[PDB]
Amino acid sequence: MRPPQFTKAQWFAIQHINVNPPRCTIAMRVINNYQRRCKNQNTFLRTTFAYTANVCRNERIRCPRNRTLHNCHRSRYRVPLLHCDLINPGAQNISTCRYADRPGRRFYVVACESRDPRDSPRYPVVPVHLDTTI
Repeated sequence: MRPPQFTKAQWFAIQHINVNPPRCTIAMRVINNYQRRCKNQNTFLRTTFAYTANVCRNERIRCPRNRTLHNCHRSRYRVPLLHCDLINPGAQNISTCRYADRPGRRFYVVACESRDPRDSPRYPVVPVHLDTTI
């Protein structure tokens, strides 16, 4: 579940925004420590939040993966990224989940919303969900 101290956009940033993420097995602990579950798959975009908020102004499209949402936007550029796959579902403890690291450089797709009152006023619209990379 999203930790209450984070807006949707801030949780998106924890999960998907890191210019210099550690190795997946380490990088995933911060995310996983909150939900008491190891996320099966996750992607860190190696850019900063302002660039992803910019994507929100591109053409509004149906989310290609999570097709219940209508507020997605595709990036116009490739970004470097680090993708993480859970290797050992059934790990006895969160700290023992291990991930395979898959670096890449791709376009991405985000769903956006008007910002939470707790979000920076720099971003009237914010990304709240990483839909997919390609």
